[PDB]
Amino acid sequence: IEPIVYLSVASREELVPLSEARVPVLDRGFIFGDGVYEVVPIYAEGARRAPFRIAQHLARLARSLKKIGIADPHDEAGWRALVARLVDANAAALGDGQHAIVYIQVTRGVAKRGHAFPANAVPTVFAMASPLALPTDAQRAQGVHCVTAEDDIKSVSLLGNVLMAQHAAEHDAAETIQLRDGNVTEGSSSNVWIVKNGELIAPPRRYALVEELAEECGIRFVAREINEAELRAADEILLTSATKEILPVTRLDDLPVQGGRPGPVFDALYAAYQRAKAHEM
Amino acid sequence: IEPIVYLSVASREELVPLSEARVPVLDRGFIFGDGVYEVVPIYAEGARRAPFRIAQHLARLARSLKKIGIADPHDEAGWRALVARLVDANAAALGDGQHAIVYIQVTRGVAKRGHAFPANAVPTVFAMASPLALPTDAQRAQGVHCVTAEDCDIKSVSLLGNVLMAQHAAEHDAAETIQLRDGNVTEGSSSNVWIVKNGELIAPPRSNRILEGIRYALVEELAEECGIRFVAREINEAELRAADEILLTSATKEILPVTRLDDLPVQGGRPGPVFDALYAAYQRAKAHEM
Ligand SMILES: [Ca+2]
Repeated sequence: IEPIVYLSVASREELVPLSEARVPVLDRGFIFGDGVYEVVPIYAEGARRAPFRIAQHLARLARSLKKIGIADPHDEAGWRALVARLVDANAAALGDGQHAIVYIQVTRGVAKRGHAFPANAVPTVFAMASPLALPTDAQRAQGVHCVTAEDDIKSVSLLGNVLMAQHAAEHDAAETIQLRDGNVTEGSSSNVWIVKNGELIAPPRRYALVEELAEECGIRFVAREINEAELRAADEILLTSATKEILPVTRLDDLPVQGGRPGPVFDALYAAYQRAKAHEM
Repeated sequence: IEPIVYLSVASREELVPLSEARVPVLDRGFIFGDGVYEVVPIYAEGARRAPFRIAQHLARLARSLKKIGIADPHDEAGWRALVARLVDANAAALGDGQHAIVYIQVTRGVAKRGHAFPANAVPTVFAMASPLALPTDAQRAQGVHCVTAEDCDIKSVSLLGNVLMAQHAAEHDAAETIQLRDGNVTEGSSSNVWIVKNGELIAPPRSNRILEGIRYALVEELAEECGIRFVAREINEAELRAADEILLTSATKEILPVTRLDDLPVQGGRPGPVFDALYAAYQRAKAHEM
């Protein structure tokens, strides 16, 4: 019934029901958005559950922590055990055959409000395991609609992304593709790619699953600025994230992308994605 | 002894001791930095306490909420009342003559994690009243030291960038980091930056004149009372380093003179006449409201 979550505040840890998990009001994640997050997908085959790419996800988490000066509270083994206990404790909540997504957040901790790093704060850690519903077959068959709007760490200072996500909802679209000074940046909660003349293109920059899949398929990858015209004239437009896997974008601001049908680089990357998941299960 | 704070979560409200105030983990303030804040100075004449420019602080709070679509949980009177209950509840823990600063934070509330606005979340309100030590008579005589670094108009709690810049100042033994983007002055990590050049007061431009008037209202008022011309105009890095005076303002600092910059003196190293006048004007604004 109720989700069970993990919370560590002032070095005290507990797995508790969601309705009992609360953090002190002076936690810097709440006061300042001063924290980082990472996600790990957990794919289910009956009662067999297996994290996908947990090493690479945890390595990006350690990097985000260091980039903002926050003491990493666990080594890799400690993080994996924290994830395994959390997933175990939600076995009933989730149920057999149910994929999950694990969300991990670490903030600089609790102290008197002052912008600079406090001398003696201990990091807060929050994690939870939620049901994951992947995009449907129909969605992959039809593709998704994106809109555009004016726009290197996974921080929780996310107001910008919240606003662009709301913008996409208000426009009946799956995602807002952002443009800064005429060039593509990213989605509100996804990475954006285009295909042109058989070449996979992303904006200029490691966690790099999509590049690894492109390398596997023998698809050439270039990292360069993608301007608004090149976006609108793409052969294909793609979204990627832990929860979306890869989705084809077939409408962009009410105009069709190319023929308005998912293309072959999408197909190739999607199949290579699923083989990497089979490999791990 | 211990500060007493206001917390409203899922339509339940309380005044509780700081150490008893906790928010749900799925609050979007904690998960997404999805909220706004506003601070109100409370000045003390003995046991007498008075909020400074409460109407203007509360108008900015309301704008901040409207700007990012959070339903404002109070009209102005509701907010006024909330600030009074809170200050009154901390009278004893503050003590006589002790100035305070009220911090109000409003987030979009608690819900299942998803980026877009949740249908049923109700905004969370947190407020506290903390002792305020104004910059000393010394600090005003010596002036303060800023550094520069490489660097829009929402007062949000997505403040990681500001945190990093504040820490950069601390690491270089400086009171503030003055940010530059494209070679032009933006702002401090938690303060607004001004320069004086040939007796004219200059502030960086904002996105449009409306936002400039909201942001600069108090200093614009002080400058007018002093007969000091003010303009909102780009300050390039060389203009910043050649300034006659450099100034910081915020709710906690009031106005301060910057007399050193990246370890070099600002002119003589002495606070200057436009600072003196504005500071005096600031103090007459306080006295008047008190
Ligand atoms: Ca199928």
